Amino acid sequence: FLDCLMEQTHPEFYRAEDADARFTDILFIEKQRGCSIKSQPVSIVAQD
Amino acid sequence: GTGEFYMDCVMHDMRKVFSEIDIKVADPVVTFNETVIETSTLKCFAETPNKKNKITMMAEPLEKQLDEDIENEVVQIGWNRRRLGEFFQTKYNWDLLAARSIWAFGPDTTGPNILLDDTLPSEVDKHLLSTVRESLVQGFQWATREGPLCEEPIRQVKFKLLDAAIATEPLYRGGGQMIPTARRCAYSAFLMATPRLMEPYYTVEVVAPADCVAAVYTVLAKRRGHVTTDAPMPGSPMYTISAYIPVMDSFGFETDLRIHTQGQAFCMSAFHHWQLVPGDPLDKSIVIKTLDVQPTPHLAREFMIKTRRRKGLSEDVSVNKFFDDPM
Amino acid sequence: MTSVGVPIKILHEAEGHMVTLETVTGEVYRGKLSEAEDNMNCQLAETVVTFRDGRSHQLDNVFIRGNKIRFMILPDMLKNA
Amino acid sequence: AIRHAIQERLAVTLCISKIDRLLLELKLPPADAYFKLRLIIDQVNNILS
Amino acid sequence: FYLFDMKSFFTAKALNVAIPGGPKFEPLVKDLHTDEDWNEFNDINKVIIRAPIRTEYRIAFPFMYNNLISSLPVQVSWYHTPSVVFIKTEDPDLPAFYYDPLINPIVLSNLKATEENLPEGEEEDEWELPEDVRPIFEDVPLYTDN
RNA sequence: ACUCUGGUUCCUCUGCAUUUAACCGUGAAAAUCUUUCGCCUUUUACUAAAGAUUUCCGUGCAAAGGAGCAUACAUUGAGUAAAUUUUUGGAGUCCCCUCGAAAGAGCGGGA
Ligand SMILES: Nc1nc2c(ncn2[C@@H]2O[C@H](COP(=O)(O)OP(=O)(O)OP(=O)(O)O)[C@@H](O)[C@H]2O)c(=O)[nH]1
Ligand SMILES: [Mg+2]
Repeated sequence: FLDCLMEQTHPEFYRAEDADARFTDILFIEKQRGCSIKSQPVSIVAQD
Repeated sequence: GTGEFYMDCVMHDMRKVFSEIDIKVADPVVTFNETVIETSTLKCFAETPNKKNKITMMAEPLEKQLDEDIENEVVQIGWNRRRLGEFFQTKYNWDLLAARSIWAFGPDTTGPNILLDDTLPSEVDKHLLSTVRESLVQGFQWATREGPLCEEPIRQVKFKLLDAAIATEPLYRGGGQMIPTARRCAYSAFLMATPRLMEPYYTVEVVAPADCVAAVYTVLAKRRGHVTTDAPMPGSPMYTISAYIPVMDSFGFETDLRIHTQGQAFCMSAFHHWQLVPGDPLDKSIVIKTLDVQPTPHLAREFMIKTRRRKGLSEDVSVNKFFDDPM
Repeated sequence: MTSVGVPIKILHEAEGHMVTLETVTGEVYRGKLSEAEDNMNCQLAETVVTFRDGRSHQLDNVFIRGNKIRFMILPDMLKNA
Repeated sequence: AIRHAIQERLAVTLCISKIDRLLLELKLPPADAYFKLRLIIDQVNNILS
Repeated sequence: FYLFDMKSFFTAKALNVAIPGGPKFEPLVKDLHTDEDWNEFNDINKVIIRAPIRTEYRIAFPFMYNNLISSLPVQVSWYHTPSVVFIKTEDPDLPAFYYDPLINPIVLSNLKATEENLPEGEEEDEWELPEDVRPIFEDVPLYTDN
C-alpha cells in the first residue's frame, strides 16, 4: 500500500508489473524473506 | 527473542551485518520459572546469623491472572496505598486489611510475586518492623530473582511474612543480617509449598483448508499442544484452528506443519501464558538417563536437572540446606 | 475536486498558517486561518484585530465574509507547493 | 495490533485491503462481497467495544 | 515448494545435507564431521531435547540452527505467500461470480451489528439523485461468457 | 501567430544495457587457470566441488541509414476562447470641521 503512495509522490518510482516494489523493505533480508522485518519511516507531502 | 523467525533474523544480522566471525549457536531453549502449587504446610522461620532476629514466612499459589495484571501494570506498587488497596479489594475481592499490607512486587516492581506483611501488631510493634522492612523486601526480591530449584525466577508465589522477632538495637538488625535471612526464609517457605516449574505457552493460530485440520492435531500431539477452537474463516474456504503449544516444544512446529500440509497450512505463534511443567521436579525416584525423550511425568525432573547442569550447579536440590529440622 | 483557480487553491494551503487580511472597512485581522472556502470566507482562530487608528484587541474567533476581504497576506512558504 | 494501539492511546482507523481477492479469487457476487466487507468492520468494532 | 525451492536446495548444499527428493552434492566444506569435539557447549547431558532438530529445520531457519554461516553460502528462502483460494469452476453454466459452496458462509454468530448512521427524518428521505447520475458501468453486464 | 513530422514491415551499422538482494536468458553449454576430492603404473580424454576469468547459442532499448508495401495532416516539444446576496454588469454621488500656499486624510459628520 505504501508502494502506491510512493508511486504517486515519486514520478520515477518503478513498480514491477508482476512483483511488489516494497520500497520500505529496505533491508536485503526483507527483500529475500519477502516480509517486512523492521519498521521503516517514510515522510511525504500528500494532498487530501 | 520472541520466536524462531526472530532469532533467524537476529542471527542473520549477527552473521552478515554486524559480527563477521564464526559463532557457535546452541540448540534453542526457554527460560523456565518456578511456582508453588500448594499452601506451605509448616510455617518456616529463619534466624539471622547473630541469632537475635527471627523472620517467619509462608508461601501460597497466587490467584489466577493477578500476575498478568501486575506484569501488564494494571496495578502498580508505586500507587498511593488507598488506590493500591482499592484495586485488590475491588477486583480480586481481597480483604481490605490484607490489601493495606502488600510490601512489594518481585523480583522487580512489576514481577509476578507479592510479599505481604501478615504480622499482626500485637506480636511485634509496627515501628520496629518498619525499620527492617526494606531489608526484608530486598531479600524477597533476591530470592524470587534466583529461586531455589534451578536458579530460575520464581513466579506466581504469594509470600506472607507473618512473624518477626527483631532486635531492639540497629547493630543486631543490620541490612547484612536481614537481607540474607529473608532469602533463606523465602526459600524455606518455597520448598515447603510443593514446588513446581512453569514453562511458557504459545498461542498458535493456524489457517489451513478443511482437509489439513487432521494434520494440525497430528503435529500438535507430538509437541503437547492442543486445539481450543476450530472455526471456518467466514467468506473463505480456509479454516482457523487455534491452539496452545509449549514454547519448548514449538521449535520446528511451523516447519512440521507446513511440510505435512504442503504449505496449505501456515501458522503464527505468540506468547500467551505460563503453565506448569507436568510432574514433580524434586522427585528423586526419577533418574534422568539421557538415552531418549523423557515421558511426560518426568519432564519437571529433566528440565530442573539439566538446567542445573547447564548453569553449573550441583546435580540435585539439597532441600534440607535451608530448613530447620523441628521447623 | 473540479478545477478552481490557483489563488483559491493556494488559499486552502494557507489554512493552518498565520495570515493577515484587511477588510473593506479597513480593519486588519491577523490570525491563524483555520478554514477557507472557495468563496474565500475565512475563519481566523487566535485573532488579533487592528483598527485603522492603530488600537488592537485579541479575538478568540472571527468569521469574515469572503466578499468583504480586501486582500490577504499569506505566509511565504506557499510559493513552493 | 488494534488492542496494542488502544492501550498506547493511538487513534485506530481501518483500511480493508486486498479487496480484489473478493472479485478475482473468491468470485463472490457483489452482494456477498458487501457482507464480507461488513463483517470485517463488525469484527474490528467487536474488538474496540 | 516449501523446502523444495531453489533457495532451500542452495542451503542444503551449503550445509552438506539433503532434502528428501532433493539433489545431493559433494561436500562444500570437506570436514564438517569435526563436531565430535567433546566440548561442553554441545554436551548431550546439558541440552534438553523435545523434538530433534532435523535438517528441515536447519534449512527452514538457516541461521538459528547452524554454525559457521559466515563461511557457508547459506541462503534464505521466501518465507510465505498468502495462500491463493481460487477454486476452479466445474460448470460453464454457472455465473462467473457465484458463491461456491466450498466458501464458508459469511456469518459470525455473536457479533453485534455495527451502528449504521443513515440519514433520517422527513427532510432527508426526500433527497434525490439527479436524473442522469447512473452507476459507472450500468449497461455493461457484470460478466460475459469469457 | 513558430519549427515539427507521413504510416507500417524488414535489413544493417553504432552506442548503451555493473549501485545486481534478484532478473539483460521464467532457459542453460564448453573451455582455461588455481585448489581440493576419485580413477591410475604416464599423458590425453575424465570424476565432482570451490574460486577467478573466457568463448559460444541467445536478449532488451535508443539512435542513424537503407529497402519493400499500401497513402494521410491532423498532431508532438512551445501556447486560446455566466445582468439577482460571495468577485466580471455599480451603494453610487454630493456637502461641512480639521492640517495647509499647494492637495489630500480622520471607523469625522450630513443628504
Ligand atoms: N490480491 C492482492 N494481493 C496483494 C495486494 N497487495 C499486496 N498483495 C500481496 O500480498 C503479499 C504481501 O504484501 P506485502 O506488501 O508484503 O504485505 P506486508 O503486510 O507489508 O507484509 P509484512 O509487512 O511483512 O507483514 C504479497 O504477495 C503481495 O503481492 C493486493 O492489493 N491484492
Ligand atoms: Mg616418457
